Amino acid sequence: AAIAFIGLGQMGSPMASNLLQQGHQLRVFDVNAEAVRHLVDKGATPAANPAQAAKDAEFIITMLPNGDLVRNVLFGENGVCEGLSTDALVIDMSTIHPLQTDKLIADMQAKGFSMMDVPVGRTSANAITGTLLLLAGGTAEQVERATPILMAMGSELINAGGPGMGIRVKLINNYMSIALNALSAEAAVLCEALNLPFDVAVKVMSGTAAGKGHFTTSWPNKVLSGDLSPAFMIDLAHKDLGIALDVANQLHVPMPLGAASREVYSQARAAGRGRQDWSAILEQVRVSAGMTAKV
Amino acid sequence: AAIAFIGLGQMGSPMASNLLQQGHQLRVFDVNAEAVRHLVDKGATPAANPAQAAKDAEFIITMLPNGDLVRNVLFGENGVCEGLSTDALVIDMSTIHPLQTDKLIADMQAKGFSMMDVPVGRTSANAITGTLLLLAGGTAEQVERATPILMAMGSELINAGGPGMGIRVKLINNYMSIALNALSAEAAVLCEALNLPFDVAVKVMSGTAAGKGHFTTSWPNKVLSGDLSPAFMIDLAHKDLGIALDVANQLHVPMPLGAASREVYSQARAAGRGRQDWSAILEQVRVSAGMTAKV
Amino acid sequence: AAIAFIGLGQMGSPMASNLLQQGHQLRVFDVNAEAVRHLVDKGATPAANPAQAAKDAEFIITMLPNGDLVRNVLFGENGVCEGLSTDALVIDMSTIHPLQTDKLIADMQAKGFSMMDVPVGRTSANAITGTLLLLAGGTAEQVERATPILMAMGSELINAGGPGMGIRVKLINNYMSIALNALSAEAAVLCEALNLPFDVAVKVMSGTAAGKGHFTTSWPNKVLSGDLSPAFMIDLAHKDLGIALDVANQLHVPMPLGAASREVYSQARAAGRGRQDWSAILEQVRVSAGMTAK
Amino acid sequence: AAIAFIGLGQMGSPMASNLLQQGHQLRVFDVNAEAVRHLVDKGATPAANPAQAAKDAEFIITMLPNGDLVRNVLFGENGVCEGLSTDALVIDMSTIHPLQTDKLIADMQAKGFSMMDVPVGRTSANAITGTLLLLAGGTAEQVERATPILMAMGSELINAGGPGMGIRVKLINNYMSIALNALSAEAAVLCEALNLPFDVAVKVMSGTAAGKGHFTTSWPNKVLSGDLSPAFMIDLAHKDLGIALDVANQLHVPMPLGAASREVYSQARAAGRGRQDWSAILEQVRVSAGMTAK
Ligand SMILES: NC(=O)c1ccc[n+]([C@@H]2O[C@H](COP(=O)([O-])OP(=O)(O)OC[C@H]3O[C@@H](n4cnc5c(N)ncnc54)[C@H](O)[C@@H]3O)[C@@H](O)[C@H]2O)c1
Ligand SMILES: NC(=O)c1ccc[n+]([C@@H]2O[C@H](COP(=O)([O-])OP(=O)(O)OC[C@H]3O[C@@H](n4cnc5c(N)ncnc54)[C@H](O)[C@@H]3O)[C@@H](O)[C@H]2O)c1
Ligand SMILES: NC(=O)c1ccc[n+]([C@@H]2O[C@H](COP(=O)([O-])OP(=O)(O)OC[C@H]3O[C@@H](n4cnc5c(N)ncnc54)[C@H](O)[C@@H]3O)[C@@H](O)[C@H]2O)c1
Ligand SMILES: NC(=O)c1ccc[n+]([C@@H]2O[C@H](COP(=O)([O-])OP(=O)(O)OC[C@H]3O[C@@H](n4cnc5c(N)ncnc54)[C@H](O)[C@@H]3O)[C@@H](O)[C@H]2O)c1
Repeated sequence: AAIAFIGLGQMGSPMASNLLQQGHQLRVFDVNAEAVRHLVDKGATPAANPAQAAKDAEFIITMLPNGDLVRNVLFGENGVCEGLSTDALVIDMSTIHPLQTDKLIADMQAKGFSMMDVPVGRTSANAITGTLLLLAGGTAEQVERATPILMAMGSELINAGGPGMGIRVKLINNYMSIALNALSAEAAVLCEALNLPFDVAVKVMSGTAAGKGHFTTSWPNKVLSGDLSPAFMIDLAHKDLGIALDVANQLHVPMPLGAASREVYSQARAAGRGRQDWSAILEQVRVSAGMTAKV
Repeated sequence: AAIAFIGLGQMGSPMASNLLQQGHQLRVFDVNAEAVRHLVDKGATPAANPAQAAKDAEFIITMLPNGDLVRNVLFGENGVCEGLSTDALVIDMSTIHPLQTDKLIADMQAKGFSMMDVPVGRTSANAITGTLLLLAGGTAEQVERATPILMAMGSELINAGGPGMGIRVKLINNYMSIALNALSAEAAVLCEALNLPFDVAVKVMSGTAAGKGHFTTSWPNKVLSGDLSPAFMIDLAHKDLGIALDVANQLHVPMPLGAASREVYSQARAAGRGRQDWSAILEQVRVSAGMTAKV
Repeated sequence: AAIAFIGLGQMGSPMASNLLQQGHQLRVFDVNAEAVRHLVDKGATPAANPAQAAKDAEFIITMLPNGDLVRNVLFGENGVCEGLSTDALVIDMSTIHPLQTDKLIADMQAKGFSMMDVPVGRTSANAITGTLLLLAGGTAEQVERATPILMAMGSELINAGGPGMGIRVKLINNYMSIALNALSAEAAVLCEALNLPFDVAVKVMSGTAAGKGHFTTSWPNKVLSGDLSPAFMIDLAHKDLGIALDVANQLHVPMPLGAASREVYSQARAAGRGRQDWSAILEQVRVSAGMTAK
Repeated sequence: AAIAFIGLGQMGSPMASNLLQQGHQLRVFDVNAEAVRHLVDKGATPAANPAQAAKDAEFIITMLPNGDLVRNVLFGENGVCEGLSTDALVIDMSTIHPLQTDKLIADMQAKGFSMMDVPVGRTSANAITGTLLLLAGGTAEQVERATPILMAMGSELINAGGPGMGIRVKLINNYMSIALNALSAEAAVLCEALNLPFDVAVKVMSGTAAGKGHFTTSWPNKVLSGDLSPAFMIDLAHKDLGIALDVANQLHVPMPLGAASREVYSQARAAGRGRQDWSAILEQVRVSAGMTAK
């Protein structure tokens, strides 16, 4: 296929290189002339600006640091829009703010142009080998059309279920993993302060929600089924967390996420949830966010 | 075997019931006379106090709400110690402060008495069916001796590797799972506020550290191998967490654990770890706890 | 008066010394024999245990690290209760858990003994000079009776208004000041990271709730009067706190209290309080604590 | 003087009204035509856009919700820069990100234009009466030049000491007061849950760092003098904060700022500061922010 690729950085350059290896014709643009020359050496055609890159391209891929730069590349001076066909598909593979994604897609649709969000998971090492995780936003039609192109850059495609849903599922995944790392560290350092070998804690946690998560263990048959009858009461969870913070404070292991979590359980007790299943914390957070109670 | 059981509550009563079902002779005590009578009706003998329960018992099991009550039952007026044989073994199956466990074991040893910590995982439904997770503290000799008794009450025994290591691994496991529930709720409510179906997020998270945990994914080949070369840089993790909190604050989804987690990443940046792997957060927390850097 | 003093530490020793200086007869006990000897040299009588110290004393003062030790000294082996007259008054000047204070007072009353809570503010340098802040719990009768004794050890007495109210107001004051220190540090370090001289910030904050507090500025005529019509809207407070956290995160100034505070304002916005006065955060916290909205 | 005023909202409209009352000639712009009409009725000249407002103005005032809108009004389509004289002075009175202020000032200087930051303290009622607190950033020359104009809108001018220092001191002040409100609420609700009348707590706190602040009480003679010898040891502060959180958790009073504060004191203990004065928390936060220890 005829592809424009705009943004030839640590991720963009290996992604564009993989597309060339699968026999696509690339017109490439980057403000860094050296990044263009390295792709021309691999078989790309250089463009002077995004509009030139987009002329007669079927797919236009952006891989840029932020939503302001995506907006400039699409709508700015000699932007993609000036060279773009109504039949072409823009694929933004950038990780940007989800509401910026929505406004870019809407602003494109208003001019008769098609744009989808396919941000990626995993590292620049995965970008090189073509083993990225593709979190495919866009319509069902756009995902079907883009799939052959996307599978040149990644090894696994998740259909996120609509325009702007790729950037949203990347955000939820990364929020959870990045914050989980900080909590994981508190548990591991408290373990070391107690002179418990870490392997013993990992062995036990691998068989509980501690190591498997709540999403598929504690939650499905309780809160997610509308049943808050207790397996593990909020009062007992609150008590055990109190003991963990008493130990941490005695042993000078700072546990900011633990301390914050206990005040969430305290709010749940204040709201009358003490004798509910611990999965009711999901309902407490939904109500705290101004959502309508489901149970 | 001849067994004393002290504490016949939601967990203690079914645990004692399972020991009777396997043919042991139980002498039972609880301050709630009705809980005694329910076990006497199943073939237990009554005791008027802990000292009477312990007289001629080989194993003495306590299942009590907190370490002050365990101490009172062992050392208080008409306590276990007054009726206890030096050949007998005390098994505290309570979830109590682990340094209280250490002091109880030491105080017992000073009087010539043997005590081990075997707290349990899983809930009262599992107590009824005899399918508790047994987190066995104590010496190798104590665990070997107790095992036949313990397997009446639980279906799986983990040898925690020493005196006080059962209560330690119970605390680390529960700390992690209890706090993880609050973080899990933030991610799920932010997902709902973004109009992304939860099952799509769970499908993505099931393949990453978000759903599998860091302990066995991100950590083993990086921080735990002494390698902090970046797969996912702390600077990029910190940036993505900032976007997640910007979105949450726009959508009024309160995320106290996420907010606290970003200030931990900010401290890591301040400490010069921005270009290190995100698994370096473990080292940041260790150094924050006054421990010597390993990397 | 005849006084027993149990606990002769950094605070207890100078407090007992001031009572001797005002002409009281003290019987003193501490598990640290050297602390007893220092007071005996100043004219105290040594006692071998709390019961001996209490024998024929009119006032019994405890100044101890925690409520378990106060309980042991009153009710334990050779405890005060074994030497205590029903006409005597026990004064716990310790900072302990307020519900432990309530139970000690009740347990003493059950045995026919009178006990009050009079913890103190200010530090060991004030204990030496007799310039402590006296936070007097107890009945009006107990405060009247104790006052002449207490004014040997402190320069200002606040009548906290009942049994257990002294330890309650000590806890609220210390909670606020101890946590406020951590927040103050975040503001000061963000100030330094921005290259703004601290003196300029303190000059501005001295004229606003930042340096004067909300209790007597923002709150009285708004939330405390039942009026949540906005002077400074929660939405604008939330926005400005977002900017502060953006700056802190760009400059790697860790601000855990600020970060936590923004999620409280976020909860207030979710509850529909965005266009209310910022003093409505008090009502948000009351509702979050399961109290009936005012 | 000839003044352009862009942003005629809750603050901007009364500020522009006070400039008209003091005899200035105003050219006004707001995207809300009704807000323009209210000022035109008081004698302002309407402008169709920021460039038109700025034409022949000596002073150009912006009072806008955020730094993106300030940038759009100055540099965007029909922006101030298109109508601006190199002899004119731009005054941003908005509360925006201070590093955005620095970049706006620098971007203006690059085009030969002069810009200063003068955000305001106090509320819309003060904007109406002309009694705002003026937090004047800019060079000494710019503050001197702007002062006569500024004193039409505010009653008190603080010279913050340089370009970008007005927005920095506004941000430190608001950060502190906004976060302090949430901590104040936790102390007040714990007070209610303990059945202690709030006025008794306020009376005690008004005499301590709890109600007076640490900046001018605890800090000057200790950390700010390089003296960390203890008046109130970090270990004792950490212990008392533990008791307050135990009580709050027993009484289901959520205290997220208190909880976060205890983990900062815990970090201080881990770093070897347990036996230092509580004012050493400032040094702990500085070191946590990657600053060189004092
Ligand atoms: N780096 C990772 O480990 C990783 C992992 C997964 C996803 N991501 C996402 O990938 C992106 C990071 O991209 P990267 O690492 O290639 O960044 P990079 O900074 O290395 O490359 C960005 C490129 O864009 C170019 N560019 C900037 N403005 C431009 C413009 N107006 N027109 C044309 N080119 C322009 C730059 O010259 C540069 O070559 C983010 O969106 C990030 O979240 C990163
Ligand atoms: N319930 C759960 O889901 C669960 C799960 C795992 C572990 N645990 C642990 O089990 C313990 C609590 O057990 P439970 O759930 O049966 O509690 P419970 O409150 O249902 O029962 C506690 C029993 O102890 C008795 N008791 C209290 N003081 C006593 C005394 N001085 N002497 C004798 N008896 C006394 C009470 O009367 C009561 O029958 C805790 O340590 C808890 O952490 C509970
Ligand atoms: N130190 C301060 O800055 C300060 C300020 C206000 C209030 N307080 C409160 O004062 C109380 C005591 O304070 P401190 O600074 O004097 O403590 P400290 O530890 O210096 O003194 C306590 C004394 O009690 C003695 N003691 C311990 N157990 C005893 C027992 N069973 N019988 C007799 N004596 C016993 C110890 O030997 C010691 O001398 C605490 O509640 C503390 O919070 C202290
Ligand atoms: N309201 C307060 O209590 C208070 C206190 C002190 C400081 N401030 C600061 O005052 C500033 C403005 O606040 P306000 O309360 O007057 O806000 P406001 O929302 O009431 O007014 C903003 C005005 O700007 C106008 N505007 C928006 N975009 C524009 C554009 N491109 N060109 C021209 N006009 C435009 C809007 O129509 C509106 O009239 C903010 O930075 C705020 O932080 C407010």
